Amino acid sequence: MQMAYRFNGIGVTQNVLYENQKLIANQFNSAIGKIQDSLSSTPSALGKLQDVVNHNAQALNTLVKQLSSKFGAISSVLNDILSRLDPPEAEVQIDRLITGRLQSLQTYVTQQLIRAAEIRASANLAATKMSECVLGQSKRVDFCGKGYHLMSFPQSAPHGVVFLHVTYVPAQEKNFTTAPAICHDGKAHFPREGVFVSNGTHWFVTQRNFYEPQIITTDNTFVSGNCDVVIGIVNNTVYDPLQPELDS
Amino acid sequence: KFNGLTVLPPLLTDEMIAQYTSALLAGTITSGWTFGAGPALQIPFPMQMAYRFNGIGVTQNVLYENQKLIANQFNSAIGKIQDSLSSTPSALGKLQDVVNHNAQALNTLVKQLSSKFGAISSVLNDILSRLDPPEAEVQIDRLITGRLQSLQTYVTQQLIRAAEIRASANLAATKMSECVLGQSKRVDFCGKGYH
Amino acid sequence: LTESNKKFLPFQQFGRDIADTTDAVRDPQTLEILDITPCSFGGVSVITPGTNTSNQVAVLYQGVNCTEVNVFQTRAGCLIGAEYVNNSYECDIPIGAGICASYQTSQSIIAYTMSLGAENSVAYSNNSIAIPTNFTISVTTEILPVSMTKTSVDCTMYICGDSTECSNLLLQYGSFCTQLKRALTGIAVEQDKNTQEVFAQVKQIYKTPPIKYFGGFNFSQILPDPSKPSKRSPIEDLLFNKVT
Amino acid sequence: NLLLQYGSFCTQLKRALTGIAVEQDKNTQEVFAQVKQIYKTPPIKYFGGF
Ligand SMILES: *[C@@H]1O[C@H](CO)[C@@H](O)[C@H](O)[C@H]1NC(C)=O
Ligand SMILES: *[C@@H]1O[C@H](CO)[C@@H](O)[C@H](O)[C@H]1NC(C)=O
Ligand SMILES: *[C@@H]1O[C@H](CO)[C@@H](O)[C@H](O)[C@H]1NC(C)=O
Ligand SMILES: *[C@@H]1O[C@H](CO)[C@@H](O)[C@H](O)[C@H]1NC(C)=O
Ligand SMILES: *[C@@H]1O[C@H](CO)[C@@H](O)[C@H](O)[C@H]1NC(C)=O
Ligand SMILES: *[C@@H]1O[C@H](CO)[C@@H](O)[C@H](O)[C@H]1NC(C)=O
Ligand SMILES: *[C@@H]1O[C@H](CO)[C@@H](O)[C@H](O)[C@H]1NC(C)=O
Ligand SMILES: *[C@@H]1O[C@H](CO)[C@@H](O)[C@H](O)[C@H]1NC(C)=O
Repeated sequence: MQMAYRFNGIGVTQNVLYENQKLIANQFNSAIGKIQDSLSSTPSALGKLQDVVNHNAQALNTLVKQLSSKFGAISSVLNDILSRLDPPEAEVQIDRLITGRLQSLQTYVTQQLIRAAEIRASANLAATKMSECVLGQSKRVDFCGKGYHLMSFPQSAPHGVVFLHVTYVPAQEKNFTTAPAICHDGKAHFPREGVFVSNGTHWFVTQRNFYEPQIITTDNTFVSGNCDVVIGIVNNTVYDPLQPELDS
Repeated sequence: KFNGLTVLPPLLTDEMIAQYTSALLAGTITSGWTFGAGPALQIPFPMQMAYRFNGIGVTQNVLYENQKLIANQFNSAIGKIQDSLSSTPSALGKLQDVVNHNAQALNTLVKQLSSKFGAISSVLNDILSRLDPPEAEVQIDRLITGRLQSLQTYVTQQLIRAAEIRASANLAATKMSECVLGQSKRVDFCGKGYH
Repeated sequence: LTESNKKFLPFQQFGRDIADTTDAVRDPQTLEILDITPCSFGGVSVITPGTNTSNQVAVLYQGVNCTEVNVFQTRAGCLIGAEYVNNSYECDIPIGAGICASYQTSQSIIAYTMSLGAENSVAYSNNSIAIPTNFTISVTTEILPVSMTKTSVDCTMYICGDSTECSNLLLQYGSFCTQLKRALTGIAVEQDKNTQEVFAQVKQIYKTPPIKYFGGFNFSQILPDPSKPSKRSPIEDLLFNKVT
Repeated sequence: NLLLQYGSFCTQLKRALTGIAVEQDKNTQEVFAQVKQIYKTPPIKYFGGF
């Protein structure tokens, strides 16, 4: 029933769900099954988290390497700069080492601050995606997966979150002849929801997202104007449900 | 900007970018928002505009009975966009600011090569041919430190600017997804008025 | 040195441009103007498939004209060892300026102009509309980093180990050893806040009913698995196994 | 030679610049490569008066 809620949300009537409940359940189950196989693939789609981990490790290792660097001094060793040189020259050598290593620390902290800003941007995006994809149904286009968003599921991952976006994708299009409106008695009828289509001889009114034709009546259409101003209006007959019941 | 500094060409040429924008325009014109959610489904453009009017809360008959006036208004507004983009030079000035900032950074680095940095000379060969090599190592080391600090601060500022540009590109991609590939209900996200 | 069309005033010797780099020189013996161009240089990229595929590579000298070094010339530089086909496929290895490279077939390395996608024409008409008759339910994936590793640094210990003659002089570099610590502490607190914002979004802790029948939909792949020591779903378990 | 007792400074800087350079192409692709195919308008450019 909440799947019917969500189908109504994306613009499809809920009888489409109720009449295809087992087909939709099977499609969802097959897609969920294929997700696990897709993740366990050679591209290793878990690239962002691995890149974050590798960047952190590389920064730490570079900071470690910067210790064993003379920075223009006699040597990078702690005691060997004092057990050999005199206190006066050892003073400037220690100054050289201190400036170099504190510069390394400052550079590392600056890079970490920039990377933390980037990670905070990503985390804010993930938070809004959790709020709008998971805690609700999003009408934003391509925000929550590709297609008409139906729902979403979160999955924790090391230093990240994985969203499984369930979306509704149209599959088998058919071409029809359409019309902005139709005429019955010098009146112009526009569809309340859906569009007017023709299979070649008859005219029906469907919903815009799924081909479910219905007979054009005074319940699916509303009248506004006449057959004078609408460019492309087509003659037809508009069934009145009141006539058979009143005559009988 | 050519003293050890290189400008790499972008992977996507302007020909390809124009092709992508042409594809997006053709999809929007010939299918509406349907090509951004799945297969492209053809729809007469007046009917697509009626869809969009219905989406902003205005019934279809308002479009269909005012189709010529709306088409004329759209054409006039597009012509005015052409004229406005032609004039008022500080309108498309964000891209110019980006280009100018990059050029400023590059030129600052290149002419910061010429800085003395407290050394006796700004040319390595002047030190190597005027002061004896055994004690020229101190001057060479201080010049190296100066140039290394200059390059490091250039790289850090490039990283900050790249973060700013990444934010702008993320916003532009979101706007392409939401305003171009669909119709947005978010206020003022896709321009003033009802999108 | 090359012949130049510049018009130095009779008293001018050097020649410069922006950033003050010598661009031209007047020759002392014979009065001529020679333009100076820096000797060619540039990075050397190696276009390679995986070593699990082949040990054969192509070499891109970027920016370098194909005269200071099969030999193809792209706007990104000169390519050596890759044959330029006239076809167009999706980009496998991006070289630049619209040119990509791949390992294809004579199983070798080819270079081409990348294709932007399959060409498609929409059957537009005044009164024709395409309406779907069926549909599919598609589950896609988005991976999003939320936090990094929180790291603290002991500046006094890092700069040198057991040494007081360090700290005596280092004290004169005032506040540099605490500003970095403050910045790192801020970063760590921000990481914790990032995780809190992303995940701590429910006041209650909800539980699925013991009967996991939801109208035919099967959530066993995403629901917690009690069998594992950690109550992680099979997908979550796979994610933790993969990223190590 | 003196520069190479610094060592990882230049590798750090080169890697950072390469990351920026590849992120630029990532940005451009993320913005413009929205569409899976390449659509073309029909040879008749009549769209109801627009
Ligand atoms: C409908 O018919 C037109 C007429 O040629 C065709 O171009 C279009 O592709 C058809 N729609 C389909 C097959 O979905
Ligand atoms: C169109 O209308 C109905 C389809 O439900 C059918 O009775 C009629 O034969 C159809 N005509 C065609 C397909 O030409
Ligand atoms: C049928 O449509 C034509 C225009 O296409 C119109 O002139 C005619 O009056 C319509 N038929 C009736 C009975 O009104
Ligand atoms: C230098 O001597 C050569 C030899 O004849 C002569 O051609 C040239 O004009 C002289 N240049 C100057 C500046 O005296
Ligand atoms: C490389 O040099 C050759 C001649 O030296 C010529 O094709 C052109 O100047 C360069 N090629 C380019 C820019 O594609
Ligand atoms: C719709 O597609 C499903 C498989 O995706 C198929 O089993 C079913 O028969 C199709 N129905 C129609 C009306 O095309
Ligand atoms: C749900 O899917 C799992 C596979 O992940 C399967 O083992 C289980 O039997 C399914 N549940 C059903 C069919 O009720
Ligand atoms: C109907 O379509 C034709 C091409 O099929 C084109 O001229 C235009 O879109 C419409 N005709 C007129 C006269 O506007």
